Amino acid sequence: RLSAAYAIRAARISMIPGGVDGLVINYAEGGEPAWVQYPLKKQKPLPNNLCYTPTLEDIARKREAVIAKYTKQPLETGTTFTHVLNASHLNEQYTRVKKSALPDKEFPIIETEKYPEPPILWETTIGAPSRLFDRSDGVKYV
Amino acid sequence: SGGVVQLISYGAQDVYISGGPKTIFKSYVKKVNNFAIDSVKIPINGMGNGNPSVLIPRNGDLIKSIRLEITLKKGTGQSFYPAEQLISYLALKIGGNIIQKIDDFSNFCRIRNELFMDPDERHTDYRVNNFSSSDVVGSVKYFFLDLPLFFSKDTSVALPLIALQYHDIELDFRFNDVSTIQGVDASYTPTIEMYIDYVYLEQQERIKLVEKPLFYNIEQCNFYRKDITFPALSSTFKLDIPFNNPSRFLVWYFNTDSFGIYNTSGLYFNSNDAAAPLESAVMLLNGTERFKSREGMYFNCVQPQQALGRSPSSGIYMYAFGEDVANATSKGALDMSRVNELSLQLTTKNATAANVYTVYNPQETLASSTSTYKGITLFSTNWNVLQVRSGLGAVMF
Amino acid sequence: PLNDPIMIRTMIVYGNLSATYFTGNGAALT
Amino acid sequence: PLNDPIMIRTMIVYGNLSATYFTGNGAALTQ
Amino acid sequence: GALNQLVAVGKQDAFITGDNLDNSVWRNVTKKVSNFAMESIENYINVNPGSTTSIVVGRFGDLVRKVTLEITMKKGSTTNPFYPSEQYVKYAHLSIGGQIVYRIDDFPTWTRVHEELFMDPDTRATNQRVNNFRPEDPVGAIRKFYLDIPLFFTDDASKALPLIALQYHEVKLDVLFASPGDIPGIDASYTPTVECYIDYVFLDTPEREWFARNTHMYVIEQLQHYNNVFSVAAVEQTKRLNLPFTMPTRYLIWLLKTGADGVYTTSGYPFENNDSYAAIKSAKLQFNGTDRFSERPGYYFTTVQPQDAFGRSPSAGIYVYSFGLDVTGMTSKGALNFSRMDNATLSITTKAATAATISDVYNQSTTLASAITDFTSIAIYAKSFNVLKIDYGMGGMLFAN
Amino acid sequence: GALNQLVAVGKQDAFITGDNLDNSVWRNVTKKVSNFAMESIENYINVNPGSTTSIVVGRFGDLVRKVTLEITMKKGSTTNPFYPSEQYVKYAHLSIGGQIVYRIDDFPTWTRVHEELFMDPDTRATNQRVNNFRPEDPVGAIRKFYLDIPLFFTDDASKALPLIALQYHEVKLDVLFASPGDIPGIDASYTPTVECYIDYVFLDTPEREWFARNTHMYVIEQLQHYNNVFSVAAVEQTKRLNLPFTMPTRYLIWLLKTGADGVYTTSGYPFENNDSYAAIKSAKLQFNGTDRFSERPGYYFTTVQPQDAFGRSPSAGIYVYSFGLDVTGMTSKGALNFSRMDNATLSITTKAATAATISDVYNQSTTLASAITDFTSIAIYAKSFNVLKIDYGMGGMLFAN
Amino acid sequence: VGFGNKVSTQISRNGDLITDIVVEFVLTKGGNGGTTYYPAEELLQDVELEIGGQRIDKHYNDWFRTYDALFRMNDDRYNYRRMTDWVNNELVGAQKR
Amino acid sequence: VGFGNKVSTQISRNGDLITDIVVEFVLTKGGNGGTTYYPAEELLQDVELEIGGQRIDKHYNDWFRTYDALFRMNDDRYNYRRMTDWVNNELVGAQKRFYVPLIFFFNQTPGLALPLIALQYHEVKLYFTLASQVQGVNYNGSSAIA
Amino acid sequence: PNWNPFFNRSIIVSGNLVVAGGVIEGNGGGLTNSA
Amino acid sequence: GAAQPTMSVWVDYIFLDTQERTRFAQLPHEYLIEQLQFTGSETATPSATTQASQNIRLNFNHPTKYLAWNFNNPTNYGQYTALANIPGACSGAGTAA
Amino acid sequence: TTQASQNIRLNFNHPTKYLAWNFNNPTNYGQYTALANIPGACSGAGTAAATVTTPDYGNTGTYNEQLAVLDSAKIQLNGQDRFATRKGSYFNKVQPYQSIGGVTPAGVYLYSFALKPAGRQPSGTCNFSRIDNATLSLTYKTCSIDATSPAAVLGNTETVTANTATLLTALNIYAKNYNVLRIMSGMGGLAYAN
Repeated sequence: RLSAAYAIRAARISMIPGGVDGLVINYAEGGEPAWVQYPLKKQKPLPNNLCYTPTLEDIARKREAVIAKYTKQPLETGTTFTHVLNASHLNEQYTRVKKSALPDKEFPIIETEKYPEPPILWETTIGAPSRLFDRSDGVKYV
Repeated sequence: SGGVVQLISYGAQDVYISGGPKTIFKSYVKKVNNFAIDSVKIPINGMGNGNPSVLIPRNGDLIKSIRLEITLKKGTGQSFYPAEQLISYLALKIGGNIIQKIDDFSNFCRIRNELFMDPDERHTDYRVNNFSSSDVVGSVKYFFLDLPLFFSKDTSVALPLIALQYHDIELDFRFNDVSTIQGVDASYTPTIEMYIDYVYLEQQERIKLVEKPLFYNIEQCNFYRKDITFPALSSTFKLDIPFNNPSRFLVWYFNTDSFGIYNTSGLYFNSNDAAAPLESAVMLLNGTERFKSREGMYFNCVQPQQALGRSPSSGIYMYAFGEDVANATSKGALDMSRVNELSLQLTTKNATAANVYTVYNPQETLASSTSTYKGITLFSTNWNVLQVRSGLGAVMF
Repeated sequence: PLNDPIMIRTMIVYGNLSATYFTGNGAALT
Repeated sequence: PLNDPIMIRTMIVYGNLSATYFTGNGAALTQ
Repeated sequence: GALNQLVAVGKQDAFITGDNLDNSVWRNVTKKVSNFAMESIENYINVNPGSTTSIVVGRFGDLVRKVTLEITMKKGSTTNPFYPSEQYVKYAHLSIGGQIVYRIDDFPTWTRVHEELFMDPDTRATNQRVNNFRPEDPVGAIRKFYLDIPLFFTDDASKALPLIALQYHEVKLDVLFASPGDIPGIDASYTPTVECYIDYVFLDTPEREWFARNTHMYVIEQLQHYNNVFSVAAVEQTKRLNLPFTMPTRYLIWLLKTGADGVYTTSGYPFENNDSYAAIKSAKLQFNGTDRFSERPGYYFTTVQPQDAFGRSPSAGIYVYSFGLDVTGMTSKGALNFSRMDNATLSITTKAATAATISDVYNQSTTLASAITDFTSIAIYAKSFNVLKIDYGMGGMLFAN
Repeated sequence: GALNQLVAVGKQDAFITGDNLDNSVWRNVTKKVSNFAMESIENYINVNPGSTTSIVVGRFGDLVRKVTLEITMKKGSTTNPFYPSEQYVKYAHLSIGGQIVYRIDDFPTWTRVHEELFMDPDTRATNQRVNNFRPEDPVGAIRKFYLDIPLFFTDDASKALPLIALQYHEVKLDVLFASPGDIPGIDASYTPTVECYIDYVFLDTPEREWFARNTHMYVIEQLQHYNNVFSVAAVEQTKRLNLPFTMPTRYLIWLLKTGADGVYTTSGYPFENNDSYAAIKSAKLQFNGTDRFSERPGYYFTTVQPQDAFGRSPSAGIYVYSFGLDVTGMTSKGALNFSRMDNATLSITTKAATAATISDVYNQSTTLASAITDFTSIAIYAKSFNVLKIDYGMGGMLFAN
Repeated sequence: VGFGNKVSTQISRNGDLITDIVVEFVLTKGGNGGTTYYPAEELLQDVELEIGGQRIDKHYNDWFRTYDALFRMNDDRYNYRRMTDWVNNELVGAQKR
Repeated sequence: VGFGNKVSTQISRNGDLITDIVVEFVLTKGGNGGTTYYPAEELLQDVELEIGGQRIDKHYNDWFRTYDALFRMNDDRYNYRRMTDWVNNELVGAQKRFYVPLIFFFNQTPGLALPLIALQYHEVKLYFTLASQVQGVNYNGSSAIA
Repeated sequence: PNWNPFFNRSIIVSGNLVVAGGVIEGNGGGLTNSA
Repeated sequence: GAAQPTMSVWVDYIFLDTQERTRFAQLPHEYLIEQLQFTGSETATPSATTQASQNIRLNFNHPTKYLAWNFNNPTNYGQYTALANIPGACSGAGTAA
Repeated sequence: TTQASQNIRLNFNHPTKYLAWNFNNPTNYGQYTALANIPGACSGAGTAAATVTTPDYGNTGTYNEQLAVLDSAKIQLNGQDRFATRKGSYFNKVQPYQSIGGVTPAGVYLYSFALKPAGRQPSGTCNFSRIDNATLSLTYKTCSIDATSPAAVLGNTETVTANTATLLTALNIYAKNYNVLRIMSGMGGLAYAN
């Protein structure tokens, strides 16, 4: 229980984080005016650090790029023929790729069917409950 | 003047935790679009032939739940969850494409229900799957097994049947011969009949429901089994995890040659971990350990106590990848398409004497283990996406 | 609940038991 | 308070059973 | 270790993960509500003739949220009484401004259904600890019982009776207590002592003043009751039960009772979960001559309908059908309007009285013990919606019925 | 069939049917949260020779939610132990930056209350499965118990210790183990092995950076403990106990114990639901000489207050009164500020310690077993509010106590 | 197909209009002459027509008997019974379509 | 399914084309070696193909036997015998899984594969007639095997 | 796992108690067990 | 030893010519068709000295051609009347058996 | 007492025509089936000198399904079954019937991805270089029949076989592949290698 006369002394000796600014403090002894708040500083820089590492959506993009790269390209080329004759060819392509770079997207069977007659709204009915016609329940007594 | 004093007892301490416009006594309401539900009795094809299945008829706009009514009799055998043990297989396919496949059905249903159902739903589950012991031999009663299909978990992911105008939904499943149950009661052809719960929507919801494309974030079930010869000594089994889709939890256990028995105790509902087969386990990702090996009791009770709240019977072990496994919202999952190596190492307990109360060490289990156990099973519940566009539904991945 | 007092295959009790009637074989003390 | 008992109907146990002492009307089978 | 699952992601994952916006699991946001206090205030009962008791709720606070009826009785005999605190009460009619707005008729029947159907183990066990005196205690022991009155506003604080907003007329509860010697079967002729304690909420001045002066329309539940005389025979009888209800309902309950005790089955004991002791074969609920669903077995209605809606299932003899898919939350999710369907009928087919005992000669599925010929009635309960409008210090029902 | 429910509608339905906007229960409005990983990193524990051992939480992740304290022990007697894992722990003091912020004093007492008050049948039974071992197992059997310490941040992930945001100091808790050879009664001259496993949450850079850099203010609970001597005599004695508590609280619990074992009733056994073994006849709370409510019986505090506060009632001997309308959720809904009221008092009237052989000759309502004269003390617990401010890598309490 | 079971048929749109539907049942009697009474008629106890998910009509066991007993007349009703019953004092083991 | 019964099946559109269809039976021999002669082929008597309810053709019990004896040859005909009969002097009580491949226009070569993707408005189904008497399985000559 | 294993203490029965198998205990009781 | 039935549904299809097929396929149609409405009830049939009355509440809709009704013994399909020891009115009628 | 299941992990790469396998007794070349006291199956078979541990070697191959050890099998790709479970008799008779057109003796099994695996023109494939994992799931017959009693061997059901089947201790799974042989300027090699 502070009187707000001790708002800074308390903040200091108790090592309360930052300053008293933006916090609500009790005042004197009665009619507790609990609305007494110290304005928060806007010139409040965040700690300056290098805590960040690559974001996950960027990793996801890289992983998908890798899946696309090895869909068409080999993993390793047995470049045993480099300056041999004219054989730019005869270098075996190594194609088993680790799981993390394989697609797991399945065949787009929704998009390839191309039904000649496009969809219709499957409306059904049991008819109108005509015994209830001209019988509103919104009529009030006056 | 109790309340008056409590209001006078105010100060800054209260301002941090309460105050402002928000009033719980505001007496506000929420509304939903109108709907109506009924149960349509439908026939099952091939029941006495081979592998039966049903086609879901268009008797409504959405499918919210399917349950199967089984009627059979008592015959002194004393069996547990007959309704579940009469069924061996259940799958649901959209347009011939399987999207939920339940293998080892009777144990899956029992374990999924014990893990996720609370005292009131689990107790009723019992009531509608089992017999009443007080009944006369030869009595006949109705069983109502709720099928653990991915769309029945939550009203909101009901199958948008109206939105699947070109191909239908088929549920294929298989039955055990009635005589299969170790405690089977009778050579009585059970009456087996399915009811499907249909939802009717308002017209303006039907219009936007079919016109716009739908994406449902749904559960898929899966299954792997590897048979073993259970050791007398605490050796370690290398259980590969040949799975792909992202998952929130996986459950494994050592099965026997009966139904529902996951430990060596020989009592049916076993709370006593003394009969548990697993000493410890560690999960590895890309050939490297995620955590220090934890004992079987951790995975049997401590992990589900945090993830679900409910602890299974002894012998069932679970590991979670998220914070709230029972939620309809995804709360953390591991992506098994991107981790190069997935394995779970299971170290079994050492064999000791019968009369199970006798077991002395966490590392000890019964010598009866070598005879009773036939294998290790693994279930993994995965997230996938059910896409419905222009009358066609399919799983995206 | 405590209203279907039917058990299968096992039972042990620590304290005293109180009941109206009874049945079963006999291997009892005194 | 969930296990501690109050039996309102006939209790049935299909197996070996034990207790410390008993108190009630006797019509058992063998003794 | 675990970071492997954090970085090992792809499109399939990104589809179902969230963005960096404020909807994540963590980043706790402090939630605040207005400043209020709760007080439990003794409310002295002016009426004790051993007949209808009028309990007037004094305006001792701003809102009233819960009503606790405190009853003191002694154990009249060796047999354990079955909810003696609720059997002593025959009905409770809540009125506002002189208009009756909630009727709890055949009170122990609605509360036992309410407990078995809508309360979980921790609250069911508690309700019994303060109502159902069955420990092996000596005969003549005196106990204080604390029953709640299941009124429309006691389920959620947000519907608490806004008494401060009712400046001209009060709220009163008419409770009739049945004579102690009529039904319980276990009574000492010791006149019960009845006291009532209810709570009050006190709002701080900004909301208190606004709330009292701001006209507000409260959407509340009402309980409708029906019963008739019902009997069974040695044949599979069928009866059409009229349903004289109005206003949208979320579910409808019916139960077959031996109205001598809280027993709905042939067992003759307080509880049963074995459908073989209940006498209903099948039923369907019909409107206007057309069937919403085919006849389903009696067991179906006891367990499957309430399990799909809310997990819980009552004892046998209690049968429930739900119109919507959620009947315990405050949001209305499906209801059938009994004011628009002119002919509402409940069709019940019973089981035959053929057996002497259930354990010996119980037939396959359509009979049970002849003890069912001692059944006296079927009671039907339903919860409907109405609007309680509090305007210029007076209240009443928006929809007249 | 069911479609009749949608055509037979009218104005009455206007108060339950929603608009054409997506407020229906289908066409799910999907919520998504960011990707994260969690790991259980084992903590080294320094030697605990019947003394304090410090458990230091290192920065091996971004947030920590729960602390699991695992103890491996063996049974040394035929007596079945009662929460031997909790009896072995005597207290745990949690400090942040060197400042003590949360304490669990007389630890087995608070955790048994916590379990009965907060845990449902499945969670409660499970918590027993990992803390008790009661089959008729031989003496010398070794079992590991998994005791979760109920720290203020364990109940909801979103309040998990924001360690990444505390770059200049650590967080630790001091757990003391007083003795295996005093109260459990199962000592086998065996020093139990104690290990601690805690979880970590790992967030991706968008939230990890925001969270580690921005200022945070968490509303947290604190546990305050008081005890005094509380004897009971053969006459209806009263006690007037000062309540030296501070800060807004949601509820307070007080219990009478035989601090020799985990027994709060004269029965000599845990979990007794029969008030004939409990001493308190009635009680009231008082602040600055003015009474908060009319004296309510002891049984009221054990079985009625819990229904509104928890939806769960403890066994007798544990008495609770709430100030808010919800004491288990995260949002504060009513509290009494014990820092503004100078004199808080608990006034207890007991029953006469004159009864014996309770099942046969127990008096009616004013007595309890004379064995109550072996009770020694009353313990009072309360949960108060405080604020954990995290700013520029340092954390602490706003309100010092 | 069986006693007490529900079966259905989807109507294949082989033609343009659909009219007369006759359901064939093959039964073997276990009784003697005069011990049967329209056994093929009570066999179909609940038959109903849906078009597009909703009910058009629903007929019952005793409706068929009540309607034939009330609305059918002549040689036509005798012929009807020939189609649904045994009318020649047929003995145990007789089977008829 | 059973002796003398007629059954049918409709082909779910699991894929785009239909090619080989194989009908399998589980059957117990009621006699000793030499008592049966293509008992799986006798059991599976007639097969009728419809596309959208329009009949394309119908195969009969005796035709299957003629086709096998007339066009199937060398290793292929013996393998067939293995697919439909007991060929190792098996004795009474033996039970085996038999396969009887169908021979419609789309059942022998992929080039005539049935285009279900292009027939979404004509459901394709097979009607089967099963034998009432199968030699060595439920009758020996005309004598019933109990 | 609830109610299927054994008990702690003090079972009060308002009706009969029926067993198949054997009962392991002995005490005074009804008319017999006292001769 | 009673056998299960064998059954199938035979549908008479009508095939129209080319020209009217266009008219039927393209044009709107309305048909004036019949429905059956049915719910079961139970009687109060006395034995001696009483001619009981019973008021049965009817739940019907739309333009009704007629109301027909009958009484049955639920155990015997079509037993509209009482059984008696007269020709054709019970088993063994006319004899001591 | 049991029909064991065994998960055989495959280590194949490239587009293939088919997977074929057998269960071999390593001590006797070509012994893919159980041995039993039936004609031609064992040394001395049919006489009192018969022994079921030694085959009548020149007639080692048989066409008797009851001496097979495989009850059922399915191939699973990335955790999802490639086709529904088929009985061992399918893989021995049905697949080579429609795919090859010849007769395969008992104990040798084939599953094809190819329409004409016997031909050299490609007729379909399965590319095991892009499938992360594949498993051949085998269910064995219960080998409970006494091989010396022809009354039981020639008269039992398809789910059991003779006790001598337990000697078939080696499993030989083969994959028939595709590759491309490139020839250029006097040198050559394969286009792909894994």
